[PDB]
Amino acid sequence: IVEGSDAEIGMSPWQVMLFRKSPQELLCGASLISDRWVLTAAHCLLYPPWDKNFTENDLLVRIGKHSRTRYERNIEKISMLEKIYIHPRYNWRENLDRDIALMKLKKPVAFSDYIHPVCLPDRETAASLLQAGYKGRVTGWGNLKETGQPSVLQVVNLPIVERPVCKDSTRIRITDNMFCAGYKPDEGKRGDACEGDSGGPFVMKSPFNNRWYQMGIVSWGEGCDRDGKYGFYTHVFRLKKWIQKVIDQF
Amino acid sequence: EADCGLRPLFEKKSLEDKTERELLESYID
Amino acid sequence: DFEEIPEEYL
Ligand SMILES: *[C@H]1O[C@H](CO)[C@@H](O)[C@H](O)[C@H]1NC(C)=O
Repeated sequence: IVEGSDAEIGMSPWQVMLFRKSPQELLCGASLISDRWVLTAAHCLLYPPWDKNFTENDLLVRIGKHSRTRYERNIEKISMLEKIYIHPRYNWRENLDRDIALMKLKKPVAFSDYIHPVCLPDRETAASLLQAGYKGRVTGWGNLKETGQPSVLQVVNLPIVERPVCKDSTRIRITDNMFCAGYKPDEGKRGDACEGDSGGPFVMKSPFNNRWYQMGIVSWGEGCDRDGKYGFYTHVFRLKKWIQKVIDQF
Repeated sequence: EADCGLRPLFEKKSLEDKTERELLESYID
Repeated sequence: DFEEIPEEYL
């Protein structure tokens, strides 16, 4: 997260760190959506142009974390993967369309002051909140600059951007399964996700029922916090049918 | 989870975090 | 620079 700030304790208790077993590194962000299901970006698991292809036993989910590098004894819980499910029409060849994946945990995680699931949107929520100018919140342990790393979880609030501005900011083909967020150069304020924030949640707090919903997944950008560029996010509600089917099946 | 999206250290004890009001002020409808 | 985790997590 570039130009964000330290998170408060318990501020994003659905935050998950995907952690590589060997070598022990940050792989990506993710989010807790029930006591046994974790949501992330498919590119966190599968990205053949970079030879990335991870299976269940290559990693661990760390939940309830605040510090990036420390083993937060008596606070975080570290879980094992039972199965990974990537969207079957995830488009890694082109533009990362449908950049979404689910991971089922071997055992349920216990909720705590630091560990709690976020909500997924239904149609009225998405239509209500996914509006140009409405701000969401992105969190992660990723890079602080485009070209080091944070001691603790970072947070940034960013406004959703009109579809035409998003499209005009890039040569890439934007789909209905994406949205972009960030301040325009004219707006003066700053902030973006970046390398390492991949997979983590873009959340909004409904003013109707005062619950936090995950509207987006950190998916891609060109550089980080660059003037006139925006961050691109997976549109969680557009892929909700697939999420339901996988959870209902497995 | 019928209790999703309600944080033990914030919503569940009627405490607000430092920048959530910023989101609320952007939700102009 | 990551602190080691408990061996139980493998
Ligand atoms: C690479 O990932 C797995 C091995 O982990 C392999 O079965 C798969 O066919 C490869 N790539 C694709 C596109 O999944």
